[PDB]
Amino acid sequence: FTLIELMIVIAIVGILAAVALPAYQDYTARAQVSEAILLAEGQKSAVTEYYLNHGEWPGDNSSAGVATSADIKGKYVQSVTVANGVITAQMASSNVNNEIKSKKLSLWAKRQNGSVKWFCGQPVTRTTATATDVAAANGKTDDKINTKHLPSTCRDDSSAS
Ligand SMILES: *[C@@H]1O[C@H](C)[C@@H](NC(=O)[C@H](O)CO)[C@H](O)[C@H]1NC(C)=O
Ligand SMILES: *OP(=O)(O)OC[C@H](O)CO
Repeated sequence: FTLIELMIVIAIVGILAAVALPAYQDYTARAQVSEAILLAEGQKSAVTEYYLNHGEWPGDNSSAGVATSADIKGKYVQSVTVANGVITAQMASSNVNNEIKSKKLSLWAKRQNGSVKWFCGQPVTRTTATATDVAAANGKTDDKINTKHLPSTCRDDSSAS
C-alpha cells in the first residue's frame, strides 16, 4: 500500500465515527408510557363494580372508590383521574422523556348485550353518566400522546365500537 490508502482508511474511520442513529426516543417513550397504562389499568374494578351495582358510571374519584388523582403517581406518572367512567393518566413534567412530557392517555368501556368491552388510546370525554358515546378530548390543547409513542394494541379511536 501507499500513503493514499492510509488517508482513505482514516477518512473511513471518521465516517464511521460520525454516523447517525435511529429514533430510540420513541421506544423509550413507549417503555415509559407502559407504566401509565399499567397504573390506569388498576382502576377498572371499582368503576365496573359501581356501574354494575348502580346502573350509571361514576362521576368522580369520590364515589368511584379510589384515592385523589394527585396521589396515584409513579416514577413517570403524576396523576390518574376518573370522569364519567373514563380513566385518564398524565405524565410528569420533568425528569422524563421529552416527547411525552405532560401528555395524556385514556381508557374507557362500552357495554354490550353479553359482554363489556374495554378500549385504550388517545384521550376521550363523556358528557353524561348515563351516556353510551364518547368524543375527542379537546381542540384547543396539545396534551395528546402521539401515535408513535403508543403500542400498536393501544391505538383506538373515539368512534370504535
Ligand atoms: C358518585 O358518582 C355519581 C355519578 C354521583 N351521582 C350523581 O352525580 C347524580 O346521579 C347526579 O348526576 C354521586 O353524587 C357520586 N357520589 C359522591 C360524590 O359521593
Ligand atoms: O384532581 P386530579 O386528581 O384530577 O388532579 C389534578 C392535578 O393536580 C392537575 O389537574
